[PDB]
Amino acid sequence: DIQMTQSPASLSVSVGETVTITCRASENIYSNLIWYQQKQGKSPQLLVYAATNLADGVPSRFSGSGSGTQYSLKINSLQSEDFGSYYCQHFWGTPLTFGAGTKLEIKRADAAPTVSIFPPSSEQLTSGGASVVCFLNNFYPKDINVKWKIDGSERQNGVLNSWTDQDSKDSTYSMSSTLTLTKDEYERHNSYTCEATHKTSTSPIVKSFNRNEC
Amino acid sequence: QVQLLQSGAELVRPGSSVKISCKASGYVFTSYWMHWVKQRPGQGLEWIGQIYPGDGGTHYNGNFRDKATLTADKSSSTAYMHLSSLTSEDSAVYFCARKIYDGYGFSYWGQGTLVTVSAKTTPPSVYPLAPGSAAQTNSMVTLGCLVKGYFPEPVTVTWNSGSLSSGVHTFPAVLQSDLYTLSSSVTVPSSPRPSETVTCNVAHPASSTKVDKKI
Amino acid sequence: AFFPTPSGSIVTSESQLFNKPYWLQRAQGHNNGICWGNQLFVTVVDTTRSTNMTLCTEVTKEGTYKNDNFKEYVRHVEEYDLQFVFQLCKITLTAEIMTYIHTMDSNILEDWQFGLTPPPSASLQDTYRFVTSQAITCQKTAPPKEKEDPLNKYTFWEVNLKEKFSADLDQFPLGRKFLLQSGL
Amino acid sequence: SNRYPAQPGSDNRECLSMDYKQTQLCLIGCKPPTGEHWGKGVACNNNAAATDCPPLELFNSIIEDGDMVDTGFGCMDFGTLQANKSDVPIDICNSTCKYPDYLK
Amino acid sequence: SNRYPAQPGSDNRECLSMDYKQTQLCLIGCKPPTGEHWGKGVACNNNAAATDCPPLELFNSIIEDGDMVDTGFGCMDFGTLQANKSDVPIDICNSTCKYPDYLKMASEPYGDSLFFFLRREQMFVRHFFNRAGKLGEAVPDDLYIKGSGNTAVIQSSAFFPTPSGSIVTSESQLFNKPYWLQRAQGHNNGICWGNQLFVTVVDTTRSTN
Repeated sequence: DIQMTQSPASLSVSVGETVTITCRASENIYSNLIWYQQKQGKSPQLLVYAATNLADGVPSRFSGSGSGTQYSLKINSLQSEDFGSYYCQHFWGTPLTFGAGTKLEIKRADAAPTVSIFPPSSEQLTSGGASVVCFLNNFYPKDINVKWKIDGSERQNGVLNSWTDQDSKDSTYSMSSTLTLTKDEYERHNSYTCEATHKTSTSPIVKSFNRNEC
Repeated sequence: QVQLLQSGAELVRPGSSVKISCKASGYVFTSYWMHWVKQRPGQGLEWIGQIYPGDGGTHYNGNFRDKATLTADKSSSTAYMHLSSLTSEDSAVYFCARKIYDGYGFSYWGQGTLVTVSAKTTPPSVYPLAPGSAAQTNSMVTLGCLVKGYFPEPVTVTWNSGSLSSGVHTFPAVLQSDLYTLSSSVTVPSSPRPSETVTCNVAHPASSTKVDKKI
Repeated sequence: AFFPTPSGSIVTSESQLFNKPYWLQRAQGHNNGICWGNQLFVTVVDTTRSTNMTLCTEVTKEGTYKNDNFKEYVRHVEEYDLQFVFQLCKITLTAEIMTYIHTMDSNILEDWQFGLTPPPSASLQDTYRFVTSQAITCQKTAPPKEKEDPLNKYTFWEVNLKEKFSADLDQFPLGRKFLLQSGL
Repeated sequence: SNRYPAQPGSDNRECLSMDYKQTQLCLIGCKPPTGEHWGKGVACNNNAAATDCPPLELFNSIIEDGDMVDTGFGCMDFGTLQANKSDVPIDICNSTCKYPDYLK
Repeated sequence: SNRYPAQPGSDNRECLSMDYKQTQLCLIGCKPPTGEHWGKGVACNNNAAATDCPPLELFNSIIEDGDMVDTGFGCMDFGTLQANKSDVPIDICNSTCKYPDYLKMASEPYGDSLFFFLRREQMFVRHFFNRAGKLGEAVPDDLYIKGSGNTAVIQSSAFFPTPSGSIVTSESQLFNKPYWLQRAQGHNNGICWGNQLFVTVVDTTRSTN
């Protein structure tokens, strides 16, 4: 097989900039590349064939380039209909391989998160559980790391996370982070918190709760 | 007019065999090779094979060798793939591929087919989540509602049955131990709490337990 | 149960029947060239110029051959040409002639649009003419339809020559060959 | 060399290609030319020791465009006279090649 | 004999040798002699075509020197329509073999490409080979009856003949004999405008190696 190394993993861009996605293989394929567009909840759609030739219906912002072992596509004045997830595909070889996939995201100025911690629900305590959840809401960028802590000592196991897609309104993300623990582990320790690292503040977001307080 | 119909959702058990098919029209079926593909979630596509309805000459991938049996039928104008002894790492989406008669790349696709492997379905339960008595009164108070532990998709959750619901990030269902867990948290001004006392309703296109809880 | 396979032989360039003039001076019937109804029916068969060029369309291209990377067609092309030369001839239409053409065809004499023809001169029998509008003993009411031609069911290569006449011959191939025969 | 015994089997049908008898002709006229072909017809009343044999009769028609000419397989119908459909090539398999009557 | 079922493997390309149809011709002109060939063109790309067959188009070009003559395989461009480059003999792999159009030059009113023309061709078939690959239009169902077992795969029926030549005598030559232009066929009865003439020959009875 000839594997493909598509880079970057994503890009934050606004309307108008000149964009470039890297697409590189192992063997000299002779300009037999296909680029593609996928939006959310949708199927791929034909953009360019044989790395220079456009198929029908498309505007002239897309332009292909490159020869040899490297190729890249150029879009000038990028528009709101172009946002989605991408794939560059070579088509010689047993077997055919595809692109790594870049999700073409929107650019926005950064805003610090609004994160709020909660004590667990009393309905789980009767059945015998206690789920500790830290909701990470309305920040930027998507990359963020969350720290779970018990009695000042951090915990790595049982951590379950959730990310959402980019909102189409203000280009935000909202993250749900969950730590799951039993009934007997819950009543013994009293200090639990989440501390999320970010670029907007050097110190992490401090949100804690105690069982004796509430 | 050319079209490739595809069934969207398909639920199965691990270690069994499932018959996935897509329908062909708008062109003459015997004049084109057909390919099938797999996009691993969190990964790119993977090409599996190459099949012709005219003679039946097959082609597989070596990493799919003995895993899929590419066979078709020409009367009803459809092609099949049939994964044998399915495991959890092939829980993914699938299309069947149509190129131009030249055949550089794939011009038309199908719709998609996501497969999931599990033993039994289970209905969830909804839990109310109240804030803490710390974190003193600023402008916005963020609430909580948490459904947990269900199979399968889909599930709907609405605040006040859709009355005041504007600005809630309904979080995606994460699958851990064949049960999905979803969450939702509303942003709201501080004054209608505890005035309106917003509720969290669950509707389930399934066994269909409709539960309401006060937040 | 036997059957043989015919093949045919070499095809020269002197055993042809086309690309040549053919004058007529005496047809083998009593119709000495005249075409009533202003149409002809020319039919030819050739099996000598019957080649079959074959196409080749590729799938995926690289310098190591695999036989499934190509998908071929089979096509075949044939053309023709027709050329004519016609001659204006008149019919004097008197009493003893229209009785002759009437027995050959009806469609000729109506298509000069100069009169109508009562088909009998009367008949002898009563033919049992009813008037009471059909409620006693059913008869075959036989609604007619002329249908304007008999050949309209079939399919031909229709060619038109309504806009391709000329009066000056020698600006064409056939005129320059025909005039050298006649000496005019 | 067609020796003995015959090799048994359910089907020995294969792929072959053959050529055609070369022919050139030309007919004109004021009324379109008429051709003919053999064709299966009607039998008679009940006959005791008669074998199963389809009767053969003449049919006159008008030579439509596209129909084939004879090619050394006789001027006969091929649709309703071959059940197996595997004796002539594709170009004459379900078609009825005629031939004009120079006598009539 | 072509037995069932199919024996071979992935690629079964062969090495073979043939010859061509013998062709003698001779022309005379003051303008150069034109000619044509079958070549590709554009299609109608608003209709949802069931098959997307390459359309074909006639091209009246002007004959250059070194362009090959018809070799019985038809007058097409083998450069762009034989993508596998490996189904015609070597010499005709990457060019176009034109053929004259007599019925066009004669119908030109000034008649300044033909003063005199002659031709002799003959051809028959020696062997029969079938091509390989997948048929574009596979055969429809109601003209055959299927089977089972060794009759599983339909054999690809792309048949092509081979040209064979013939005998070549010396009674049927066309050269070393004079030709007096008693009367040309067009209107230009021998006049050579612009102080030039264009003769052309294609002879392939004297082509030893």
